[PDB]
Amino acid sequence: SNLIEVFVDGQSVMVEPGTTVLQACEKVGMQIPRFCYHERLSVAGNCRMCLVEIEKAPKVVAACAMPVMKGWNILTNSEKTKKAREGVMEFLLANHPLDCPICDQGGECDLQDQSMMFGSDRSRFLEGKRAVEDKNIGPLVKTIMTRCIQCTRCIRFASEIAGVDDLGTTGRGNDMQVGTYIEKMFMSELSGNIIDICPVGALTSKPYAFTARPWETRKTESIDVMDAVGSNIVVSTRTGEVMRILPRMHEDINEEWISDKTRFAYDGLKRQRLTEPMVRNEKGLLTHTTWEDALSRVAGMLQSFQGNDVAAIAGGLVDAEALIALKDLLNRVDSDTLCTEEVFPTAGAGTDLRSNYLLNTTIAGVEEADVVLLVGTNPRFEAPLFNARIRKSWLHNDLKVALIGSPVDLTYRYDHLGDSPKILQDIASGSHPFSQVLQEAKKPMVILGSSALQRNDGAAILAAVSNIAQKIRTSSGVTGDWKVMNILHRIASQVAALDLGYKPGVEAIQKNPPKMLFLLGADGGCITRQDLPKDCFIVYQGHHGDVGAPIADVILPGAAYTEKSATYVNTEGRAQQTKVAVTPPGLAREDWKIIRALSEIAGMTLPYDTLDQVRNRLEEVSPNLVRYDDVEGANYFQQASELSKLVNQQLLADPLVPPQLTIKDFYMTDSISRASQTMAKCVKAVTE
Amino acid sequence: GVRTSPTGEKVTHTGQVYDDGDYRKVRFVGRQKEVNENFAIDLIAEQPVSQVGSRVISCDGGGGALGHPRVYINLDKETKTGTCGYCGLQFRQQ
Amino acid sequence: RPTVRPRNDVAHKQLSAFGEYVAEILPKYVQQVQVSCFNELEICIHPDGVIPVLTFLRDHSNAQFKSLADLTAVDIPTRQNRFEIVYNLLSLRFNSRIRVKTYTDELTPIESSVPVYKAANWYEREIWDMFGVFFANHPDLRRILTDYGFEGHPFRKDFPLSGYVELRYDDEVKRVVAEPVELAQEFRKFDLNSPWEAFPAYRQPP
Amino acid sequence: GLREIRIHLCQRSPGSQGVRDFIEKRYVELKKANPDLPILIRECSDVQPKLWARYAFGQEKNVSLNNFSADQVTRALENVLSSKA
Amino acid sequence: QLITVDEKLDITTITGVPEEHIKTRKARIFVPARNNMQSGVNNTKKWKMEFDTRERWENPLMGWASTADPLSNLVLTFSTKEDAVAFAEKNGWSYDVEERKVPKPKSKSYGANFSWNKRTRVSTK
Amino acid sequence: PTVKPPTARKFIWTNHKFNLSGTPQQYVPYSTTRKKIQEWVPPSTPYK
Amino acid sequence: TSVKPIFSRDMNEAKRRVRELYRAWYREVPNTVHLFQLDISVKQGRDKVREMFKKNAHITDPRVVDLLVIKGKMELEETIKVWKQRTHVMRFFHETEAPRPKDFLSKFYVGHDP
Ligand code: SF4
Ligand code: SF4
Ligand code: FES
Ligand SMILES: [K+]
Ligand SMILES: [Zn+2]
Repeated sequence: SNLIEVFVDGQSVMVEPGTTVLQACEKVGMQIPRFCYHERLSVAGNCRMCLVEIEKAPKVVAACAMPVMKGWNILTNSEKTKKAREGVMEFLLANHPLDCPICDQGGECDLQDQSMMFGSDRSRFLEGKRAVEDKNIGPLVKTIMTRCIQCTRCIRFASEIAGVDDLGTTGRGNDMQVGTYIEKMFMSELSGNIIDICPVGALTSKPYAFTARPWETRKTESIDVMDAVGSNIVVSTRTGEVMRILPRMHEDINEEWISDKTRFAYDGLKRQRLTEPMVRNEKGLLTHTTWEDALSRVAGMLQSFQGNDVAAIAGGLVDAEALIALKDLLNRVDSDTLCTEEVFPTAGAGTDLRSNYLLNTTIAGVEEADVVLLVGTNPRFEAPLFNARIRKSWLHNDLKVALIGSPVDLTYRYDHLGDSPKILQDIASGSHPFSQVLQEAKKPMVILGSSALQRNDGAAILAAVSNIAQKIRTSSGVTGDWKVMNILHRIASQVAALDLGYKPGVEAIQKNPPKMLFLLGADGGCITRQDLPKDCFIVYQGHHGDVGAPIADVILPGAAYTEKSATYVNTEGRAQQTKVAVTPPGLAREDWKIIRALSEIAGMTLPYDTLDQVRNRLEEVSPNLVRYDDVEGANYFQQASELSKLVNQQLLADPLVPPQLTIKDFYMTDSISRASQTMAKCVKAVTE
Repeated sequence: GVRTSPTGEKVTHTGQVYDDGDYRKVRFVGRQKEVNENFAIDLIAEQPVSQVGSRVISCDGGGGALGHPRVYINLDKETKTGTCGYCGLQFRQQ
Repeated sequence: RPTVRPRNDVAHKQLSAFGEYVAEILPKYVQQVQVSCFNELEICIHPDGVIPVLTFLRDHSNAQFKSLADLTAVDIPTRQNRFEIVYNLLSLRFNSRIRVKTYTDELTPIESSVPVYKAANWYEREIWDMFGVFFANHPDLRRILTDYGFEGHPFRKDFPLSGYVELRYDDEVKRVVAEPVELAQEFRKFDLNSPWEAFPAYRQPP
Repeated sequence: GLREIRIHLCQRSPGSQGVRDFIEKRYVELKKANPDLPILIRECSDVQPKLWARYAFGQEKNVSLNNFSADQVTRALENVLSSKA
Repeated sequence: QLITVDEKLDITTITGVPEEHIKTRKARIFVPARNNMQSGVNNTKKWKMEFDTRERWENPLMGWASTADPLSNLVLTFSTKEDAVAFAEKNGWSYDVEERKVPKPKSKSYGANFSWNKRTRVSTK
Repeated sequence: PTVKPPTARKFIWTNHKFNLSGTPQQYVPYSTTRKKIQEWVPPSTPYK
Repeated sequence: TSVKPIFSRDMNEAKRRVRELYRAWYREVPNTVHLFQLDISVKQGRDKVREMFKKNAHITDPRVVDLLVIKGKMELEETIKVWKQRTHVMRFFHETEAPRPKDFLSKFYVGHDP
């Protein structure tokens, strides 16, 4: 009923009112050429590459900005349209530098390709060209601004997506220049995305500079593990080497953006790597050895211990296939002390109910919320692409955001209720005025940061936040199927480990210090040798020598997330799998295979021999773990809130203070990014 | 700019040299490691900076159509010189 | 216009008329008839029509396609019948060329056209060798281009470029031996296609 | 003996209706009685409901709950909670 | 004359592929993601089939990337995912199919850049 | 060249060399790039 | 499910051609071992023939069986007519290929392949 009929080269198409001419052409598979237009930015209308003739109208219209009228016939291939494109391309290239051989955009350049398809084949420009001086905006984005075509995409992205108004245009006319005017660094957790959206080689990646050409790269579609968002990525490789990381479009997760850590930390994969098995020699030093020898030493100790004498800690980057393999192996000696470094309160329901520890609303559900209450989190650095989704709803849906915790800069204005945990009781009691906002709200969202649950009184905070969400659901102010309670995780491996029944936190290990400890990529230093008996046998399995490796008796070199096909579950409970981009270096091996091999040598062979078989095992423990890209709903919040009230715990007086207060705290959080020289340059730049 | 490693192997202009424990240097036993001794990074540095009177200069590398594509170099910054991205020649506005 | 290939409407009209002529006379077999913008006539037929259609074009007084220029196959994996069999014929009488196309899959035989054109003998052996299409009633169907005992059909789109085995002389057994292929330098795959449409005239409906 | 309970069910299939009734009515009381026992409830669309029990040294059994009523679910829970396989 | 054949189409015994490169491979069936560096969408029209990545190592002589995987470069193109699945099934390859990701339609309005009372107002052009 | 001498450059060989194949001066190929992956070096003090 | 046959209209018809091919191969091995001056025994050659036939025992499509027989007869013709050389006959035996590891642990020690 609402739809109107327009024509694209005579072919009828029905479009909602407000649809632009360019969008109407998409509907029949015709892509209008563009430079300034990006569907995730505000319309600009300045490049004029999208000019298109409307039948019977004497003047070409900017397809990207012109709303289509009923009965219009859009001539996408008429002589008038073609000459308009040729004329614009001619102006774009008049001052453009003859840089293609030395310019990193070459081979994947929208200017090159649209010149090939829609421009003339020669020049009639007989003058000299403009030359523009370069701007330093930090160690991540190189600027060669003589290549800039003034499309203003970077300015709009910075202002609208990143919420930073540091980019702009200075001057006028042909001398108009894009930059910061003053000497200023564009350091934002989303800054690297301006490299992707810049249509030309004006903005390019500094780490990537000169190393590869697009046609020669192999593209492996994978998943990011630098946080719990689960950003979809493409790993570009050439001749067996990871060359760069690109976003992969996923509307419901990261859209087409990634964080700077996701983009640039990959160079940590080339440093401080574990490539050989190591055992301690007679003098107490780690020395290279064979796989046969290393596993025999581990199997010998494993056969000699049982029950509480054997424990394991999983780190942040561990995959589900390894998590279940290690759990199965320790279960076979009757050990149930499978711990993670990240704490989640086990009071009440604990991990019995997925909805207790999930972002139940989902990432895309933020766009439907009307009020967001953030508790004890700095999502800008804990989940940059999740924070970007909040800002997008803030910008377009007029979302109201309130925060309890340190007044961090979130890139959008919010209501700071304070940092005292006591405010949760006030809101739950109804005395606090913001409680009236939540009652009025139709689709409220309450998000508790996992980083807050790392406090000693995390159970009390979780209960208090749940009590608020239960009042909201008791008030009937919400729809019914809308989910209010949310946990925002920051660790890639956390949700899968909770799904599999791991014990969150290392409390169990501190109660019963084991004689044999497995460190599965555990580099947080939660349990050191001070907390263990004098003779504890420590086995470290991972890909980086960082914290866990130097203290271990045996080192088993594992595979990084780019070197294996492994299952990770993001903060919403959505299972996703990486793909092998390159094989592990040296003698390193796929992590679940190491544990499977160890089980055989120890006379306790695990019942799976292939990736498909261990993924059949995952399905037996938690069926959602094999439903790739699917978000399985979780119910029974009412039952969880009942158990949450059974045991009373006191909030500590400490204010809620997130681990990351400024950008300097964002760049190095795991072993891969700690080994990254690019991340070190970023830290140095933002502090000095 | 050729220098020899502690074991005597010449280092290339790309920095390549076999380390002490690398078996692969056996390939040079009884033969030689071919190394070009005219390091381009050193040779370009010897070229004097060219003083010009305008804000923008152009470089084609010399020889007209025998050089490189013609590019225009902005010389507004006074801290540094303008450098040609193709041939490495340097320019400065007087 | 100096750089544009000129059209030839007279030949386009003649070939179109003959295409309808053939379709009227053998409706039992003709599925599609088309003439390209550079004036090449193609007849697409059901595979049962190979012998009747080729015989008609060879022998009929208004055709007289006495010469088989070429016979070949094309592998198109996305199709249920992945192999397209292409006959290119020449008529000296009418100074004309025609192309006849049919289709088959991995397990359906095609009738050998040796009875119509003796030239088809080796072309069909080549198709069998390179694509694995079996021609029925061939006087002598066997490999023609590949090594003896060679496994697979190299011109299929899913056969790897460097194959599965490679040869070397082995001193221990004092003969050439075949072993799984290992390459000192892997062939470097290039992704060359531009993400921008080149030819609107061929746009497929969405 | 017993080390871990897992219950798989669908969120909407009628075959899991009895398991759904059991969780909403009896799980809370079950958890109170077995405070230190992992009872991993994991919902997944279109899966046949199941009851997995894990005992010492990694021995596991699985009982199907398809089309069970909330009472049969209770019964199956009591059978597992009294076993030491 | 025709015959009746009810068996599932299977050609693994007549394709000549070595056993190792049938059973132990994993074919991925997908529509390639748009290269984020460009706005063109013409490389996202068709379905692709590639295989799992295997080891590449440095050639001792020159340092070139060596491989022993005969399928390392094989990439097939398909009109639909049914065609790709049909091809994978008859060749005996186990496979994963990933559903095509299409950009969701957006609501664009130039006029919103100058909103009287909303946050969509732009501070610069 | 006695009538049209070549253009002089500082990098052109002053001494021509004939084919050196089969001699100790023969060319031997090698990779000109540096090591790509850095291995973690364990500490030099006992501390298991 | 109605397709054009190659030679056989059903499995019983196809299984006859398989047996005829097997007999032809069985009787040719002694002459092959002599003509090509192979160092394998006649029993080895026949044991190899049987092994080649047995890996295809699971086929139930008569058209696939027909092609296997068609290809098997081409291989026999190449051998009887000495179009093959000694190298081609001995390629069935993979004498220079070292035994690849089959169990999980052996494969784990040597590389990454499944
Ligand atoms: S931005 Fe594009 S057109 Fe300009 S120099 Fe670089 S590759 Fe060439
Ligand atoms: S730097 Fe790039 S994105 Fe920014 S205005 Fe210039 S061409 Fe556009
Ligand atoms: S894309 Fe429409 S004016 Fe730039
Ligand atoms: K760019
Ligand atoms: Zn120059």
